[PDB]
Amino acid sequence: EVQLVESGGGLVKPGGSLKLSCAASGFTFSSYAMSWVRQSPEKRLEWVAEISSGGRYIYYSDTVTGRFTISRDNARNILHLEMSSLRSEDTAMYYCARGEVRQRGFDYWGQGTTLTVS
Amino acid sequence: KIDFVLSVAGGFVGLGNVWRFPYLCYKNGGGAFLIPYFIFLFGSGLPVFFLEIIIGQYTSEGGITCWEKICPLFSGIGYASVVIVSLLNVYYIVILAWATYYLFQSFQKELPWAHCNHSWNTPHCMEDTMRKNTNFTSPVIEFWERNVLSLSPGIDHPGSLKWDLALCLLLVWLVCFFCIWKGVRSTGKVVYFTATFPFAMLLVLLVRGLTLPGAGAGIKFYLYPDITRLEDPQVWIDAGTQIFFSYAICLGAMTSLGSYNKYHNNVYRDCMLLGCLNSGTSFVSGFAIFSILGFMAQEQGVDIADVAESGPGLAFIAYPKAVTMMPLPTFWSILFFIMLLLLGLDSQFVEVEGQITSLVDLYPSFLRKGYRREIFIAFVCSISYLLGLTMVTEGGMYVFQLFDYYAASGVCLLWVAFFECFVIAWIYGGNRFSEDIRDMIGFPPGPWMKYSWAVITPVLCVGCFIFSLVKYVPLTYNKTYVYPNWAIGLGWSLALSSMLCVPLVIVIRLCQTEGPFLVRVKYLLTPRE
Amino acid sequence: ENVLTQSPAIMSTSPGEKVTMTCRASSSVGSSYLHWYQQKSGASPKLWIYSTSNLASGVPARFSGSGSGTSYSLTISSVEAEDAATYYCQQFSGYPLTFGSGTKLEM
Ligand SMILES: [Cl-]
Ligand code: NA
Repeated sequence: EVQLVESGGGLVKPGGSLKLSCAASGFTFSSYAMSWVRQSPEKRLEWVAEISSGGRYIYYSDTVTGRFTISRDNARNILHLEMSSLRSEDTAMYYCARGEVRQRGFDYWGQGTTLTVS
Repeated sequence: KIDFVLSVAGGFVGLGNVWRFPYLCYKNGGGAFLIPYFIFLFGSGLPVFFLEIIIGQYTSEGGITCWEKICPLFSGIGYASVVIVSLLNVYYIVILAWATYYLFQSFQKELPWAHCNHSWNTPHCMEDTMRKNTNFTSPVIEFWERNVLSLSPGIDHPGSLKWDLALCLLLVWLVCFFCIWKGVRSTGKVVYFTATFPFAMLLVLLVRGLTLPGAGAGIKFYLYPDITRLEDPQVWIDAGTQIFFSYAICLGAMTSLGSYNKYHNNVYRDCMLLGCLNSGTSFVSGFAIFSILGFMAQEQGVDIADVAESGPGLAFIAYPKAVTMMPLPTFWSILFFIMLLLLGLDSQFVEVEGQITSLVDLYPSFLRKGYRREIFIAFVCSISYLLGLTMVTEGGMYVFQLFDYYAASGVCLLWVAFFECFVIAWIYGGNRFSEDIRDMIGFPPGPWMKYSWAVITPVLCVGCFIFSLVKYVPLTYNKTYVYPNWAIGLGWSLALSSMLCVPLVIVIRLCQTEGPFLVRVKYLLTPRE
Repeated sequence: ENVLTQSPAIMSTSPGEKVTMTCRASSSVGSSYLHWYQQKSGASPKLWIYSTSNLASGVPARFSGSGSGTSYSLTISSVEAEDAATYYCQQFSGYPLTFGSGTKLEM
């Protein structure tokens, strides 16, 4: 069975830095593009960043294009997202999602981890 | 949805379907040709066509330019493609010269190939109906051979330059010149007629074929393999070559045309649609031709394998017969040959345009510097014309056959297809290519495409290319005539003029680039951004 | 960014009744590039519809979708208490990717 498990979420001061992790299992992690999607405390979803299957192509949302760096480790089968300067608006619950086929949405979602900027 | 397919499909649906496939099928004994035909189709045909479209969209450059951004070492594939096109454009148009001559001969109260009281005929003639009653000859075949072709006894005997066909080549090249200069294309209101009329004519000829009393034997010959005798190398190369030629792959003009496409469309499904359309029209014209041949066997009293020329002239023997068995023959003759010209020219324009828009890359600051382009087109057309004249001499048929086999056909297409698939799958990386395709169209190629590029296509190409050189047999014009060794050398020269582009460019770019040898190799293997 | 909005942000409903909800885009989205997700209360979202019409692997057959260009919709033939959830439409045609405002079935 497919598995996605985020980790590393926690408490930061405004302007701080934090790195998220998302372990993957049950599928050939190097063969699927991966995305991070963010849910606000208002429960509104927002997209963050996509990294391609290999890692040559990367896309960011305009609100994070200057601050967030996505990366992957195909050998370790883990997905990473690094936040440089977390603003007040960045507090949310972060999901990693499998997104290989754009004509098929995001196939599966992780349990997610909260992030707070108090 | 239809508009795009209607506009573009005519570019490479053409004489490869209505003319080449039938005579290659007849040459190889009918139905035995179908097995390797479909094996190649579903193994390499559709996947490699999809790959070419992907390259075109990915790099937005012609053959000479695009490979720089994939694998600099194998940029020779671009020059191989351009020279293959530059040789195809020379001889492909000659078919339209014969079609034009037939059309101008059609303007008579009675067609010349209907009877043999006419002057050019041998004394051994009898009308087909009278051949029931030996060395007897049929009026259609000897019209083809002696009036239109005036066939000399060999390539060693070029004979006189036929003025009536030379002016036909001039006319067709002027049509191409003005159409390419003016930028005429299938986008006006004429598009519906130009794209639809050939298929209507094919339906007409299909129904005329199957209805004839001898059609059943022809279809039996068309659909019954003889695996126990005919699995020589000739049928395999002929089938693979037919697939590669009809889909115009390895020519580079496909990548040039694909560069104008839009990434928002489902390229995968459209590639499948185009492939099915083209292969279906070919397969159906197969029924039409071979039902007509079955009738010829019924009427003349000779075996199906012997009724007609086992060569390029088959269509100009089969259909001219068919239009002699329809009400008001002249009307159908005029329609058929106008249809054939409309079917061929719409594809000739596409290659010539690809040739020009690729050659400009060799000196864009000089050829594209301004008005020079209007003169460069005239130069290219002039040189192609003056090379075409060789095929219009009385011995020109043998030269045409030699070109049709070697110049843009046979082992050279296998060579270029092998190197395209090998580069992309193993040197560039199938995974990187799949990632690029994910970016472009949003989904990966999948297993069929992946294994077709990585394993199936290389294996098929190399297997045929080895099998023939093991079980080698030489070319012949008809079933009888054997070429002299010097003519075979010329044919191999035409073939090699394109094959050698890859090794020679590899050498050129290794020598030119600086550094130690492994640095040279690695620096030329790795893509440019 | 192509902003997507959904019409009935909050919706009264009762078992057995039919239900329908709509998604609208600031720009045209191809039929193949709009998807719907279901989120149970306090749980991670799950893919529910992955084209104009195509149903996901586990969605009950009673769901359906429609639309093209700038407008889309999702419908339920006959609701049940198990369907009380929040549904988001999402476009996949061009980055940045955008999710709709989401719609909640309250009963
Ligand atoms: Cl074909
Ligand atoms: Na074709």
